[PDB]
Amino acid sequence: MKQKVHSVSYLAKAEFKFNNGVYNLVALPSGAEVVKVSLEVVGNPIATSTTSVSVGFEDETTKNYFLTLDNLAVDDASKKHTTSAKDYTATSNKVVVAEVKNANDNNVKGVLRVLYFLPSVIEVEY
Amino acid sequence: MKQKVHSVSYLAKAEFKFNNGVYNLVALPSGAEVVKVSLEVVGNPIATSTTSVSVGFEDETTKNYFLTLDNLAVDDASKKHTTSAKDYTATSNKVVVAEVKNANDNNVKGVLRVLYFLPSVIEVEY
Amino acid sequence: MKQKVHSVSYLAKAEFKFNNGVYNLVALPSGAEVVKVSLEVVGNPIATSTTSVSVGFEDETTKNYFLTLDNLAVDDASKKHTTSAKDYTATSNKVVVAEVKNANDNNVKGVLRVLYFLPSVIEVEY
Amino acid sequence: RFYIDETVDAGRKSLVGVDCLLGVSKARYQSTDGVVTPYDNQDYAVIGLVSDME
Amino acid sequence: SQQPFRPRIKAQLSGSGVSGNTDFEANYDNLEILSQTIYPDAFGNSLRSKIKAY
Repeated sequence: MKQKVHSVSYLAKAEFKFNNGVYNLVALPSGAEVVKVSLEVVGNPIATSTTSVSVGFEDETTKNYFLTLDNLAVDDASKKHTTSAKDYTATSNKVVVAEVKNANDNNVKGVLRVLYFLPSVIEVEY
Repeated sequence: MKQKVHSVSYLAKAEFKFNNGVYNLVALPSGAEVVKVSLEVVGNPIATSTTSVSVGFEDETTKNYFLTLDNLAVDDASKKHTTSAKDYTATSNKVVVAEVKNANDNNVKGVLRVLYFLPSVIEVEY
Repeated sequence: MKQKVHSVSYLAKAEFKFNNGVYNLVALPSGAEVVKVSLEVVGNPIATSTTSVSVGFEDETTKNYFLTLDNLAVDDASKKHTTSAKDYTATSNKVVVAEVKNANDNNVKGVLRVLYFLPSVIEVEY
Repeated sequence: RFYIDETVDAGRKSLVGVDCLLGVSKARYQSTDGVVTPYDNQDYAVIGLVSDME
Repeated sequence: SQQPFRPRIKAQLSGSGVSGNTDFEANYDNLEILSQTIYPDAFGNSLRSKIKAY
């Protein structure tokens, strides 16, 4: 059976330090196929941490498409690594961004890993 | 430290229309390592939609190996995206298919994404 | 918009036989971006299966950095495929290892799939 | 050995690689049979001088 | 040979290429060929004359 598949795959890794604002983390080409979005929290967040992180798109108004991460104290163990449950095809050049607000903490950072396949396709026979 | 690794990897994306029936979606070679299978519903499923989609294998009797997806109305956000929890080694040339049944929606669609590694193997020394 | 991405990706598939002991499963180089770590159980853990399996690192005291797994017979449907919630970056050459203890069941087997990118980067602009 | 691949990205990029094959060992001889000598498992010509790193 | 003929055209090449220091392999283009199949038809007419005498 013939098929058209994506053979090229990139991992983009970006860091940000959890100070209030917006960071332009990852650049997605037009046609890219995002197959994994994951955020790791490096650093021990303080108790009573009223901080919020959100991974989304630069153009969208509420930057929360892929990921949300609030209350980094309710369950630190499970609030250390969070993977997006969504896959995404880029219809235009996009920018995956972090929207962090209410940073009542410091010495804490986030690492975003975006595994995406490139638009180019090849035809395979099996 | 020597080991054998798969170094070639493909992403196959296939969209189908959620009408009743069985669709030949993805062609896996013998010895392929299936490491991700995800399904996204694309549309706005009405209430009272007892439609059920199921991603499995063509040759097997019951096409529910990878994913089952029922009741696309209870939560229109958790069921928009559903990833499979199972990895798979293809002992023969396989065909990943999606069985749709009880299709009482309209204009709703399903995009299947399969990330699989090829059988080819190289040696690596770390 | 420039960035540096990892372009080279490997999958390592190791297989161990659920006996009391450790197993040097996957060899990670320094700089490896671990993006998936999954354990498939193969076989039928009989009733009274008090077998515990933990995937972690070799140079750590509790070799359970990625996965812990126990009471296989409680639900053979979910405990049959277990993926790790944590990605990882290798600072030095690591050895992903499975620690199996209290193995009281026969002919049960484990497969460890580790998808990781190589430390190498290339500079891309979209 | 040098390996100059001017064919990356259809010949738009380029790759230069360096490779060596070498055998390196601290002289430490063993007896061919099991006979025990003052030499049989010792650093042939090396003494270690260890002090603090300061 | 009046066999069914098949002419082919080359579609115009579109789609964004690659920007900057990006590999050609990040966005391949597709050489697209279209074709048509022209099949023959047979048709005819005939006149039947009256008796030679007339």
